[PDB]
Amino acid sequence: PRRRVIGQRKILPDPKFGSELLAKFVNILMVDGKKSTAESIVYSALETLAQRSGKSELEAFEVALENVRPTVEVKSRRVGGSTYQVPVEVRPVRRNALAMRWIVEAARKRGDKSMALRLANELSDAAENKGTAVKKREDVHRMAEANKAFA
Amino acid sequence: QRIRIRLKAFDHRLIDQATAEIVETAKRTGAQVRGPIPLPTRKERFTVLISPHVNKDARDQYEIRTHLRLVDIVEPTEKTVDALMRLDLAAGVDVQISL
Amino acid sequence: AKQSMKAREVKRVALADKYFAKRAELKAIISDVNASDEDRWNAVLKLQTLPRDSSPSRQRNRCRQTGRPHGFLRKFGLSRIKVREAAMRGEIPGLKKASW
Amino acid sequence: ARIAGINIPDHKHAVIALTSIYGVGKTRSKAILAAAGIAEDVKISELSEGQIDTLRDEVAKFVVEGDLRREISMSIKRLMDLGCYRGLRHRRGLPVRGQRTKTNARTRKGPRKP
Amino acid sequence: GQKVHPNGIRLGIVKPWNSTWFANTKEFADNLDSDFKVRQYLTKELAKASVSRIVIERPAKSIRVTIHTARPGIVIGKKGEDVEKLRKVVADIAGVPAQINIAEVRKPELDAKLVADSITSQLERRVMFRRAMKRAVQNAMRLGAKGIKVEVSGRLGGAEIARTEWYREGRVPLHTLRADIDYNTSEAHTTYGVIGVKVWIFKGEI
Amino acid sequence: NQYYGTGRRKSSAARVFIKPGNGKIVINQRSLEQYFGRETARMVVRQPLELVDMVEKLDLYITVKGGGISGQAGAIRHGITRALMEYDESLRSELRKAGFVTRDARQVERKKVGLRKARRRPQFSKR
Amino acid sequence: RSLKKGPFIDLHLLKKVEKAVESGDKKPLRTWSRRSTIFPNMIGLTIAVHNGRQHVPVFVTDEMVGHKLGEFAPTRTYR
RNA sequence: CGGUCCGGCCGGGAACUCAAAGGAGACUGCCAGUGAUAAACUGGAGGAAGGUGGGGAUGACGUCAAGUCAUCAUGGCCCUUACGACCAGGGCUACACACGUGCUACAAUGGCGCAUACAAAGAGAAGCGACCUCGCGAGAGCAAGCGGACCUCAUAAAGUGCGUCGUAGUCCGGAUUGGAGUCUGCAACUCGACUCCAUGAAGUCGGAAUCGCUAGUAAUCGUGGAUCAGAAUGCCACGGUG
Ligand SMILES: [Mg+2]
Ligand SMILES: [Mg+2]
Ligand SMILES: [Mg+2]
Ligand SMILES: [Mg+2]
Ligand SMILES: [Mg+2]
Ligand SMILES: [Mg+2]
Ligand SMILES: [Mg+2]
Ligand SMILES: [Mg+2]
Repeated sequence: PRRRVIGQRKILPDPKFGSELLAKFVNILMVDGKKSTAESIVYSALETLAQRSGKSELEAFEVALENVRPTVEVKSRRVGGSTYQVPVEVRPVRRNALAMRWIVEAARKRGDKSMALRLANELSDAAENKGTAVKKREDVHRMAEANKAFA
Repeated sequence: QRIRIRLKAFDHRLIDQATAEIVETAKRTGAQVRGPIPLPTRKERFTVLISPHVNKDARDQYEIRTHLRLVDIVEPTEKTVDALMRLDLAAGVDVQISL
Repeated sequence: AKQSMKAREVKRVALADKYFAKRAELKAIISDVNASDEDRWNAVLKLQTLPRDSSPSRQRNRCRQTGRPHGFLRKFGLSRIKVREAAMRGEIPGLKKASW
Repeated sequence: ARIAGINIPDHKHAVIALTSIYGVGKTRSKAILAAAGIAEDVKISELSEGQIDTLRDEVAKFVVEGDLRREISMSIKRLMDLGCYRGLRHRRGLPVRGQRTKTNARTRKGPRKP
Repeated sequence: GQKVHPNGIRLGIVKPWNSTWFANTKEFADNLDSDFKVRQYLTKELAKASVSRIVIERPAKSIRVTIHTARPGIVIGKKGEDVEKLRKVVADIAGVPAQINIAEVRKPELDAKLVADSITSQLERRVMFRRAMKRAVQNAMRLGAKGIKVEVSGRLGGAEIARTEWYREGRVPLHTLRADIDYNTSEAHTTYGVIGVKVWIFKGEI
Repeated sequence: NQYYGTGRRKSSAARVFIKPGNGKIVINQRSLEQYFGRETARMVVRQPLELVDMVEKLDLYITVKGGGISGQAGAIRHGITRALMEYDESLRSELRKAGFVTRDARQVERKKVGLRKARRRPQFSKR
Repeated sequence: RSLKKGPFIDLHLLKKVEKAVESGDKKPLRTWSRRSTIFPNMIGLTIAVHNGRQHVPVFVTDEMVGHKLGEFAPTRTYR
């Protein structure tokens, strides 16, 4: 990325609802190149989330995602021997990618019986904004408002 | 019955040139000629250490390609059998006669 | 390798075809027949009296020019160094540097 | 529940409950339930006293618990008094089966000290 | 750094093999040792006979040795006097019957092995290495070589600190596989050690 | 006469035959559902029969050798599209836009000497 | 450890065990045969088994039967 | 298409998959924007492929008196009834420790049981060794085919379907050790691999610090080979998912 200016790989949509955003989500959850078992966990979590939150499977994901989605983040920069944290406005594409990544990571750090149950209860916590994933957006916010002078 | 000729050689532009001789000699002296059938090449690969001592990642990778040709001659005419028997083929080509 | 080490191999080949190729194989197949002699054979005892170097398993594959006991390749009867040297001179037929 | 060697097997499935006995692993537990005519996927609940004693009589055939413990200890002590390589290694608390001691022999040696 | 053998890398591209016979895994090792043993005999015997290349092919159960030489008269002898004595012992070494062919090397100053052996035999006569190299380069260039490179390594002139010295004239494109590069080695066994001679001769592309 | 199209991906090779009438799919003398246990692999072969309409319009006799689940399913997808252009040729424009005409040239990279895998370099140690 | 088809014993040592029974117990039997299996006809004898440098004398007991002679002769000195 | 033991299996068919020899094709060639009307870059069309399309081989003059006199060769030096040579047993496998490279884990994206779909690339006559039979098994006996697109190694495993365990040092994990064996080999004590039964360590995700990898890559999952009587978690190579 020094000289070469690359774009972004367009991935195939979700085989269930035709959503490109869900295809990014299944891939983020995916481990050891096991896509079959990765979408199985995402769909079982969405089936248990929509049923226990009042249908709208795509919309129930979006409510949980709107709360974890960050607006600003810090960028590490060493000017004169000292490391300054410069607050930078995150692009809409990465806004969703960070939101999805923290949901998967917070569900992995849970103590529930299954990953489908861990994911569903993490999306339920995010929809009401009271979990590990929403606190990661909260910590990122406190870090940005602090270094607001070096913007 | 049928005369099966199996040809083996390490050089490709020598096996199908010696095969061209067998096919032309048999079809000219009047015989039914099936093939030249190009059977799969057996690639024996060899990886050797390039340094006399130590330097494990530094290596030489070689291969020996064993080319296979099948020439089936249906008609065993005396004019064909005698013409193929007194044929001068490339010294580096192995010929297998199957009755 | 040493001249004596090369000589030790010649002795190991000479003894291998003398005994363990036409005589010791007959008493080893005999020490395996369940149908005949289950206690009184002495074949396991008479295999010991035969020279040690007569066993083919006692022979070591060495570079046919240098005598090197390591880096041997059965296809050429040579070690990796002498395989490369002959390969580069075009002395190994059909052999060239491969890529895929 | 109480089978042979004083131990009290839990209210889990029959095959895993029988493995609690020292001297009965996966194979013995499967063979014991097959000879007594009891299912492997059945719990201790419903398994009446008439089904427990028939398993107790079945498990009594092989040396288990304290009876097996002294049998293993006697064979270790036999090698030790014998003065063999195997016995000298049980006496020196080092790997008996031939394993390397230059590095990695921590199971037999115990945790390291500087 | 380290360079790829110029002859080895060009095998199949623009350079031919010195052994063209076919054999299975069974007799391949036995044939290769027999090839070494026949080359060893002939190189020793025809050392003064300017042998540049030896080609060995095996037609069925026979051996066909093609001795490339700049001096065919000394190799052949008095109406086949020397060919007969060589064939008789080549047949003994190989086991199978022998046939010896003699290929003439026209311009030996354009043959890498004959240039390398010439520099080597000169170094052993106590000739100056720079003179031996300059003459090899000049002779090849005047006879139509598109380029030439001659290297001499180790204890040059009997010096305690060994040096690697080289003379180059013309074009020597070692990276072009299409390029006819004739490369060969020779070792000068001097009173102060071994001096290695490496010769590269560019003859044109295709 | 049968409308034919060859399709391939990775080490897989699929042959596709088109005959009008019905919505039948026979893969290696087996059903579409019987052969592929994954619904994602079932949908990619249904993809060429979306832009170009078919419910009960044409039948397909297919056979595939080599590769794996997505390799075989990807190979058939390319074959149907080649058998569809064999039938009309004006369907090219719709097939290009979706990216089904393109043979996916992505093959597994060779293991290299001194490397653990094709690119995975063994762990470096400074001291 | 070995196939049940005959335990192993060296002929030179086997004949030395036979000569020690009929002629009566002598001084330690000097043998390098560490590979030989201990037979019941050895119980009571003193077999001087090599360790690489010296011949370790071992008094053969009933429990030593089946084991190898080299098990009672330590090869490496560790202190 | 004709005939069915429903097996390409047999007549046949040379269509297709494939095999392997020859040939075409991609050059910023076309269009548009940017750019000194240049080089070039960016985007688009067509195209299987687009800007060295992917991967490899290929390593300039030289640098480090860098590595190798133990592959071999070789100047000088040194031993030459010994620094040579033969043999048996031992050692290279020792074990208070320290570091480097790996394998297997700590589990439900998982363990186990049954059922089941899809590879690629190799090896083979002093060899690969089917089927049948015996043994829980490693194996053993008997014995076809095949110097091989024919026969054999050889059932790919991940995956999918159903059932079970239900966050527990556990139906996780397998170390260690006891008992009994299998095979190769004159010979498995030191010091082989594998099986059966029993045992069930540490480990519940690793401090400071640190490594690889930019796409069919990483990650994960099996498969083969060289060496080799036997002895792979190493190395070399192969495809699956991704
Ligand atoms: Mg010597
Ligand atoms: Mg050996
Ligand atoms: Mg137990
Ligand atoms: Mg081609
Ligand atoms: Mg280049
Ligand atoms: Mg130095
Ligand atoms: Mg387990
Ligand atoms: Mg890169």
